[PDB]
Amino acid sequence: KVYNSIFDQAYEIDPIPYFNFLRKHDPVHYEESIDAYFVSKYKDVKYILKNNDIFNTKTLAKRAEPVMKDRVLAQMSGQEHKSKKKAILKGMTGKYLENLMPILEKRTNDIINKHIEKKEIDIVNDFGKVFAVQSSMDLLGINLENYEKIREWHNGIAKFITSFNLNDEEIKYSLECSDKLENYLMPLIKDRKKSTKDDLISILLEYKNDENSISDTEILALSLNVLLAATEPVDKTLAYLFYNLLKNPEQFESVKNNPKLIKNAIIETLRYNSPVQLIPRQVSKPFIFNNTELQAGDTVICMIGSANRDPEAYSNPDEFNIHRSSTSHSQNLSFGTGVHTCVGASFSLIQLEMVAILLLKRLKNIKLKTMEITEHGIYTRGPKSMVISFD
Ligand code: HEM
Ligand SMILES: OB(O)c1cccnc1
Repeated sequence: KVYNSIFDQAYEIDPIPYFNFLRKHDPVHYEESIDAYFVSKYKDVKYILKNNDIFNTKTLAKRAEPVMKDRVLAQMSGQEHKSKKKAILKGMTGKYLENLMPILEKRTNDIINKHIEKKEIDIVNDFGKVFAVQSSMDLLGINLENYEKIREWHNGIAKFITSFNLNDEEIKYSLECSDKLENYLMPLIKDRKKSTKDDLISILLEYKNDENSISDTEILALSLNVLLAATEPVDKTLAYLFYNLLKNPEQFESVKNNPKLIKNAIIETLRYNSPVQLIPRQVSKPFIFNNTELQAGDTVICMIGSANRDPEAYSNPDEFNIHRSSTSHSQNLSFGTGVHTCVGASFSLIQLEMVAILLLKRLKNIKLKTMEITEHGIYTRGPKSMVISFD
């Protein structure tokens, strides 16, 4: 009946033509291979995410608990979700943020110093993948001894969450990584207990819910939740930001002339090349969009990239333009919206600005070497490589 499918080979290569087709001709599009409906329009994605009662987060456990061990923040609700989300935010705000940012500057400059004499650096593989995990470990309070293994294990677990129809051999690997990371972090939670340091794991340890703490297995799951979430989108967004700016030399010069424009450049990057592309929800009762009927138990999948390029929300939506301002403009859905909006949104914007400013400061006369990127992933999406040269 329908011949355009999310799982066509062409979609992962370039999904933009699919975004346009779906929004125009099938805004709630069924994919029988995973028995879910893909939602492409800004208005319907926002509606879904803003109504936690009709579209709930119970679709996560199946795609999480296997590798997470215990409950994840997204599966919580009520006063529990609010208070535990507030606890996590504490680890990237206030005094914790004042202490962390100088350390993230050290991580950034240490990486830069490793590549400066080669006169070129891969924003994805040389900087992004390394900085992202190290920053997430500093946020949690994990010493950087084993950042290599932590990277490997993180990849294996993320693969289980960001993939559809994994084969049995790929599943057992993701779990092995899940077991290894647990074996590593569990004794570290016990020590952070003996002598509490000023990090996120210590926050989770001292958290009181009616004078009742959370079991160490819940701390492990929440710590893993932060580790996976905070790492994945960093290398992607940094690569997209410098690539889009260098593909628009005039806007690159505007950022160099007004450093304050970098925040807007990051926001436009997140809209244009959304690193988190899909958000699933479970339908809790009969419902209808346009004339597509959904039943209790069905699965909807919000297409963040498509929504952020909806011409009903943005004028010239498929063009990168850091000068957007205010329907010709709307709030993008890169961090989601509603109850489960990204707890790390403010930190991410601050973290990403600090990194971009330092790269612009220390790498002079930046030139693009990767003239054409190849992007991979449909759940989380980024460039394979993004190499720049400098003096
Ligand atoms: C560019 C960076 C990031 C992007 C684009 C991003 C994107 C998102 C999105 C779209 C959601 C909504 C998920 C949903 O509704 O199911 C979300 C939620 C979440 N993100 Fe992020 N995120 C980023 C960085 C971070 C960081 C740095 C952290 C932690 C340090 C983090 C932790 C979380 C958590 C815990 C949630 C769940 C919130 C809840 O359920 O209440 N994210 N993120
Ligand atoms: O819900 B997610 O897939 C997610 C991924 C990366 C960062 N934050 C959230």
